[PDB]
Formats: sequence, structure tokens, C-alpha cells
Amino acid sequence: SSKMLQHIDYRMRCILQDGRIFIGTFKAFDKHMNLILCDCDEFRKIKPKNSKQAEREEKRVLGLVLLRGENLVSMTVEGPPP
Amino acid sequence: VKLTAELIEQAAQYTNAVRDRELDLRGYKIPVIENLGATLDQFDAIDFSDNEIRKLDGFPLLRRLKTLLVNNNRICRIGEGLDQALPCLTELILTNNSLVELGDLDPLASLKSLTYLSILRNPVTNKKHYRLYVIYKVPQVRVLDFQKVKLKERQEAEKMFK
Amino acid sequence: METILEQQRRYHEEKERLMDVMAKEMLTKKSTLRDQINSDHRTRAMQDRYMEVSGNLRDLYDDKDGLRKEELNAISGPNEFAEFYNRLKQIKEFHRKHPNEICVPMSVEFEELLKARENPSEEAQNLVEFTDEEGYGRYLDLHDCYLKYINLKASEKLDYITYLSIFDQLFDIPKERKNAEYKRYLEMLLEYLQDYTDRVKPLQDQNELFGKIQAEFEKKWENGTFPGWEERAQRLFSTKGKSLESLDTSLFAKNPKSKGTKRDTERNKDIAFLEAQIYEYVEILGEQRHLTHENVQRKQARTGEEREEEEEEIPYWLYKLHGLNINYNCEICGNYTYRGPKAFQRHFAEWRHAHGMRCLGIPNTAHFANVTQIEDAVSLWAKLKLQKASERWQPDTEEEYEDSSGNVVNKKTYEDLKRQG
Amino acid sequence: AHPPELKKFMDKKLSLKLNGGRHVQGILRGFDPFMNLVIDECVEMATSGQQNNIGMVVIRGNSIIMLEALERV
Amino acid sequence: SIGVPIKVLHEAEGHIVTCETNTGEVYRGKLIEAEDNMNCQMSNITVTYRDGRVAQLEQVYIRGSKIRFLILPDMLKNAPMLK
Amino acid sequence: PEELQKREEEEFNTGPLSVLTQSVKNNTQVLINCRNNKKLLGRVKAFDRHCNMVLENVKEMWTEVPSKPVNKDRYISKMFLRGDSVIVVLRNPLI
Amino acid sequence: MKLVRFLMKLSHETVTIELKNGTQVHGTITGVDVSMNTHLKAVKMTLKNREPVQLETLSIRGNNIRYFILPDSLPLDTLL
RNA sequence: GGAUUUUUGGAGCAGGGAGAUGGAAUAGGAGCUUGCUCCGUCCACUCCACGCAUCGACCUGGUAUUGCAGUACCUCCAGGAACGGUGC
Repeated sequence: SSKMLQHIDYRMRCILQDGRIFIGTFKAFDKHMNLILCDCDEFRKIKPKNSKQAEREEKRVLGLVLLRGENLVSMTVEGPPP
Repeated sequence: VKLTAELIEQAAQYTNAVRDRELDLRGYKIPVIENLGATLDQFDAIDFSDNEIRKLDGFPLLRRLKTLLVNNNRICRIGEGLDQALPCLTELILTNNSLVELGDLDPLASLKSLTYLSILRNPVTNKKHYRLYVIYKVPQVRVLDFQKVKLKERQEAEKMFK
Repeated sequence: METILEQQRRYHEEKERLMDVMAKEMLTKKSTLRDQINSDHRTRAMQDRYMEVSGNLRDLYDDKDGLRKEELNAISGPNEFAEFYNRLKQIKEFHRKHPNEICVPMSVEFEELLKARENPSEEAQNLVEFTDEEGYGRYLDLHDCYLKYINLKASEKLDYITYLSIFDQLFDIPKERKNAEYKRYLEMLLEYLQDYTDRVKPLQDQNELFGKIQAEFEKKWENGTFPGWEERAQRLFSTKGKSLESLDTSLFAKNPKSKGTKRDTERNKDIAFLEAQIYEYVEILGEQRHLTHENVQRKQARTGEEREEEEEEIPYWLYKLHGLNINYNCEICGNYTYRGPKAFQRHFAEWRHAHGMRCLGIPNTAHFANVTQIEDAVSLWAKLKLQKASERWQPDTEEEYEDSSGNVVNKKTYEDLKRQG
Repeated sequence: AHPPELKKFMDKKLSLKLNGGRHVQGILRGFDPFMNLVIDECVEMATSGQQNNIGMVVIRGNSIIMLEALERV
Repeated sequence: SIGVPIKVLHEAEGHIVTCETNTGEVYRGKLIEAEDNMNCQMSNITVTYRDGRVAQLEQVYIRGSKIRFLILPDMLKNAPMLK
Repeated sequence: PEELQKREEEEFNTGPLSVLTQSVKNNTQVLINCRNNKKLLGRVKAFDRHCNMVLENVKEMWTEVPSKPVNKDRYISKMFLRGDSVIVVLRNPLI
Repeated sequence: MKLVRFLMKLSHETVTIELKNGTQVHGTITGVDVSMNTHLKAVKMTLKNREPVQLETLSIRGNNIRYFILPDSLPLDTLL
């Protein structure tokens, strides 16, 4: 079986090693688990640095993303193919 | 026609011109908003052009939303418990509705993170001391009806109705 | 709204349907443990519905005694009947069949062949209520508790079988000092065991069983239920004997028992109640405890494979002259293969080939009999498309509007001109 | 095992960016398929402004993040 | 062989891509050449330097083992490899 | 093939992974340091070239700051462990 | 012998994978490949010092996992 | 097919010092409640060393540009610094 091919073309959330989140349409992959994500958005967790400040999530729009496979931790699905 | 999850699942889901996640709901004649939580919090802006929504209510908890586009609807009354369900909003686009009284804008002060408002083509724009009442009511808004707020407007907003 | 008559009648009928359905279940045969527990859990939800409906039925008679005289007045009245009957003449053109007032309750609390779960309980799932090791009431997993127990003793001198011998203890010497950290573990082990008892017997009254254990605890266990012939009376909390019942009674009101040590009835209460509940529930599950111990001993003694399996539970010249063993294939006849050229020619014009051509949408013909590819068949059907004619009256119009030298119009144009004027 | 296409950057003044924030500049003199570089006139520049000329160095490839061409290449 | 993503990356060369290295510096520039091991050379680089310092470098060469990701141009969204 | 299977058994008998071989010989626990500073006391069922391990009766100890940091431990019964996270395997642990 | 082959003969087994970035992913394995990438379903995933989120499926890369927690009801001698 | 650019990881851990400063509604121990005293966990303000310097995004006022394009970002001056990361 080629399990990641079942997850193809879905809106998928991909967790990077430094803690980032990549939500993108998972178009393609290969042996090293590089990803091609269309319409991908990255999400950085922001440390609060205070006792009363909340923890926020900053989202950057990226577009067509090639994610190198050594950065990837784990991928989950968010949505059907749009 | 009433709105369900069915019209959510089939509609256009994409990246808008301002590069956020967008769901389009143009031209559906929706009278009541319900069952939106099937969007699974993957969206930042939802359009609602050409629907017959009488009141902006029924909004479930969606945290990632930053824009509501309620262009050309029939909003005569407004919902009050909106800030508990849309915590990170930035734009509210309430153009071409039937808001008439000043107190009808009163629930809008509850959104803390709100930055941009558009209440154009509304009878509530027609009355005197309107914009200063919006500033004195909702202070966190930085752009009102595509006019940036000025400190003279803040001062004459604080002066009135003391 | 006829609360007195209609609502109570409907609630009484709904109760009768629930009794009939769980009677139909207790009439039917059961074949395996999963489906037994599933039906017993389903019948529990039906009992919860029955109790709630019976609740509402009992809290609907206070205003009934307010209107009973007026209701009992069947002679002086009649006008209200007429007034309601006149309002029943509203919306006559209601063209609809209505066979659903009793059929929907009957088919609601019944089930459909593929899934032996009724429409009320149709999302009910035993695997959200049991883990796989527990096998739906067959076994209890104590492996997790054994791991928490290793951490608690701070040493590995203790097997799973050794652990089970600890849980065979009842009223004898404790495993650890009862005032130590063993208490947090005992609380957790019990919470699992108590949930498990009710989970595997869902037809038994949980409130009855809880109230009985509470009553036995207060009236007997706290009141000297352990006597010897230091032997005389033992008190769970203060971990000591006592001479006579007179000095036991006068010790129950002393500061060391009430609140003046760290093992008292104010502080150690919940743990002492818990130690009684784990005892009474393990006695009720004594068969299941034996079954887990047997299963552990059977799992321990196995080979690799046995453990893995349990965790899964000659006419050559005639055929040459006839044309056999020849490579041929007809893609039009469902991509079938032929053992000869004549067989390939007869298979291209056959019942299966024509059926596949009709299902594909391309009608066959005399020139398209030998077609194999579907790309050439579309061009063949387009060129065969009634040759090139279809033009009997595409000019006859006899335009009299010209009357000089300009009579130009088509058939449809002259038809529209005759229909317009 | 394909060699990097640094034939443009050969004998040109580079500005390497090594890991740990380290920064060296110099004339790239050679490379292997591992992108280990050989730097001539290598000047190490630290967080302090003063720059140590260290002459001729071999940089292991897995520490290189980036290299800027200080000449036109 | 060569995977579909590195084929997309090779298709992206000649266009303005955006690399992010492992040190978080963002190198947006025209991808002159890319390699099978994701070595990227870019011209007209605008570097962000991880504290906001946007400078402009010319002719960088980024080691592919340090590349966190590569924002490719969105006009490659209809490439036949992505299909 | 078969010569590689004889080669790997003699190499695992005489080479650096001998202690892992010894841990599957007389079934004694090894103390394994991990990259996230977790010590693992447990027997090894099987290993390979990468020091990937299948382990029984594992006690994972580690030190957690809440002050003074405490030796919070857990008992993982059976486990698999990737080999690149292994730091140090010491064959005989003292206690 | 390789132990990735031991891991590939696990399907519909509920494990708890500890990842390299302090993550604890408790879910049942739908697929492991030769490069130790594990595809799980019914995932309860807890990041480091965060609340347990739940996902329908996860697909962890192989180098990013640190260790497993396998079920206690696993005959490993038949699995090797 | 564990030795520099992807998959057997170079990752883990901690946020400077002081002050008869302030709080743990329901959650610390000890002097065996309550009141008090002591000690290994935060936030707000003040002081030394607004932790420091940098650039980007951003708010007020003044000010310039009236221009037909497919974009990291776009006038300048001054004040404030809620945010991001870099090196010490």
C-alpha cells in the first residue's frame, strides 16, 4: 500500500519540527516525504511572555509550498478536496 | 430555501483576494443563519451577499474568522451574543441593510478585537451625531466606513451624551 | 391541549410500545456476548425513556383535579364539542396520507436486518464503552493497574500473577500500610471496577446497588461489622482493635477517631468508603476475576504464534488445424480474449459485444463490426450518421412580400411569418 | 551523489553563512559532492566587528546554510 | 527516480520563489537553478534575516539540507505534475 | 543472504552491540539514555544495526523541575524504540 | 534482522507513539512502511505541554518518532 | 539504502538582582484548624542595567505624489512604543 496517496488532494495540516503548522491542499509527495501544498497557510504559536497575556497564533499566507521532508513531523487532514 | 450544511459543503471554498480562507454564499436568499459549525474552523472570511437574513444571529463558535461580509441583506435587528462565538474578528461588513436606531448598533461594542466596520447604505447613517456615537460606543474600531478615525472625532465623541 | 386525555393516552401508549419491544427482545434468541450486551445496553436506554415518560405522566394530574368537575359534566356543555368540530373544518385541501402516529413509534423502537440496533439507539456503540482486552464483559484489564502498582511499590519484585493474588485479598492483612500512598491507587482501581460492574450488567438498577452498598456501609461497616472472639472489634479508619463494644462506642466520639489524627472519619472518609466499595464490587465480579486470572495464565504459557493467533480472535494436431492457442483479443466485447481468429471475428459480432456497445452508447453497424478501439467507433458513428441528407422542405415558402426579385426565406422562417401574419 | 553546481562560484569572493550564526568570507577555491568548500583568503567575521583572516580553510558541507556571491558570478 | 515535488521545484526555476532556511531567514528571489537535492541558487534575493532585517543580496546559493520550505509561485498550481 | 546472516551474528557477537546480544542472551536489563534525558531500564527482545529496540519491563525514569526537580518515573510494559534516540547502552546496571 | 519489518506487521493495533518533539500520539495503527512512517487513525494527539487534541487520522514521518508504547496483549515472539 | 541538502534527529533545559510591595475565592507543608511565622511555583508596578542595539509590521498629526498594473515591502518628518526575530 502507498498510504499517503490516499491522503492526496485533501486539505491537510502538516506539523513541522519547530512547531509550525502548514494547512494546505496536499498535492504531491515523494520518498523523502517532501510535500507540495497548494494554498498553504503557516501557523506559528506565539509565546505569551507575561502572566496575563494570552497565547496567540500568527497565520501567514504562503501559496504553493514545497515543504522539505526533513522538516515534517506528522500530517493530518482538515478538509475534503475544494 | 433555508440554510443547512448542504449549502456549505457544495459552495466555493478558496483563497480570497486579500489572501484569507473564503467560503462564498452569494445569491442564496437565506433568511436565517444556522448550522455553520460544519466549516470546521478552517476559514477567515465568509461572504453573505444577496440573502434575506432578517437578523444577524445564530452564529456558532468559530475562532479563526477575521471577516464577516453581510453585504446587501435585510438586517433590521442585530444579534448581541456575537463576541462569544467570533473572538478574533477584524472586519464586519454590514453594508446595505435596514439599521435605523442608534441603540441597534449597541451590541457591536462587545467585540474587543474589531478593527474595521462598514455600515454604509443604512438608515442609521442618516441620523445626526451618528459616527461620533459609533466611536464613543465601539472605541476599538480603527476604520469606520472606510474613513480612518481622528482624534477630533474621539474628543467630540467623548464630549457628547455625558 | 388535552393533557387529561390525549397526552396521558399517548404517554401510556408509548410505555406499552416500550414494554412490547423489550419483551420482543427477551423472547428472541441471543447467539454471542457482544450482541447480548448490545441488546441489554439498548434495553437500558429504553428503560431510561420509560422512566422519563412515566415521570411526566405522574406530574400531569394537578390541573386535572382543577377541571375534573367540568370534564365530568357530560350533560351541561355540548357547545365546546361543536366549537372544536367547527375548527376541525380548517384547511380542508390537506391532500396527504397520515399513517404515522402508531407506525413511527413501533418502527422507531425496532431494528433493521443489517444492524440489530433500533432507531433510538442507532449510533450506540459498545467499543466506546469497552476496550478490546475486556471483550464485552468477558475479562477486566488489570495490566494498566499492574503498571501503576509497580510505580507505587518502587520495585519490580512483583509479577502480573503476583498482582492478581493481591486483588484476591478481601479483609486480611493489607498490601502496604493503609495510611500510605496506596490510597490513591486503590481509589483509581475501584473507579475502574465500579464502572465495570455496572457496565457489564446494564439491566440492573445502578441506584439500587449504590444505595444498598451505602446503607450496608453506614449501618454495619462503620458500626463494628468486623468482630473477633484486640480481636473484639476492628475500626477501618483508626486501624486498631478494642476490648468491648462500650469502649468502641465511646471511642467513636473521641478526637483521634473524629478529626484528631490523620486517619480519622473527617479526613480518611472517602478512602474508607472506597475500600468497602472495591470489596463489595470484587465479590459481585468474582466469576469475572477468575476468568481474567485463567486468561492471564493461558496467555503467559503460550508460544509466539499461539499468542499472536489469540490476539487475532492430447490432440495437438487437431488443435493446430482448428486454430486453437492463437493470440486474439476483442476490446469491444468487454476486453475479452479469443483463442483463434475466427473466434475473434465471431466475438466482435456477438451478444456480449453488442450489449457492451449499447451500454457504452455507440450503436453497432455492418461496417463497424470489426472495430476494436472506441476512438474509431465514435468517428464511424458520426460518419454513418444518416449519410448526409435531411432536407425535404428547407426553402419552399412562396414569399409574396417581394413581388419583384427578392423571395429569400427558409422553411422555419416562412412558418414563423405565416404564424405571425 | 551529484556534485553541486558551484562552477559559477569558483574563484569568486563568497560570503558563507555557517551554522551557529558564524560568518566567513573568502574566495571559493573548491568543492566536493558533499558541498565541503575550500576557501582561500578566508576572513572570519564574528559578532564583534573585528575580523580574523584565517587564510585557507575547509568547510564541511552540512554546516553551510547559504553562500552569497560578493562578486558578480 | 526523482519525486514529484522536486520536479515541481525544478519547474519553479526561472520564477520568483521564496525559501526559508533552517535558521528562519527568508530568501525571496528568482530561482536561477534548483537541484535534485533541493540546492537552490537564487538571484535578486531579498533576505529577512530572522529579526526583520530585509537586505538585498544578489546570487545566493542555499544548501538544500537547510531549507525549511519553499514557497513556489502560485502560477505553477496548474502544472501537469500536480494534475 | 545466508553469509550475511552468519556475518551479522558473528559481528553482533564480537562487535559493539554485543551487550545487546548479551541482553538477549541471559535476559538482563540494560540502562539506555535517550536524547530527551529519559533513562530506560528494561530487557531487550530484539535489536538491529540501528540499535532499534523492542523492550520489555521498561522503567523510564526522568527528572522534572516543578525548587528541586523530582525523579518522576513510569513503567512502560512493552515498547518499541527507535535507534537514533539511543545515547548510551550500559549492559549491567547497578540498581 | 530489521525491526521495521516487525513494526510493519502491526495494523489496527492501538499504540502510543512518543515523537521527537515531545509529542504523545495515542492511536491505532493503520499503516507503517519500510521507512517507519506511521499512519494512525482515531488519534488522541498531545503536543508538548498542551491539551490533547483529537484527529481522525495522522501520518507521522519515520525519523520524527522516538519510541512506541505497544499494547501489553502482543505476542512478540510470534511477531519476530 | 543510520557519516554534511530531506527518514533513525544537535537535542534538552532555565528566563538578571533587590524592596517592612500585593493576591492562591475552592488547592501547600511544618509549628498537629481558625490568626500568626518560615520556606523550593506567577502576574502588576517601582528601582539598578525602561535587559541592551538592529530592521520589519503598526498609531497619531503635518506633508508630497493624480500616476493604467500584475507585486517580499514602499514618500518624508516627529512622538510612542502593544508585536516579531537576530547577537550578547
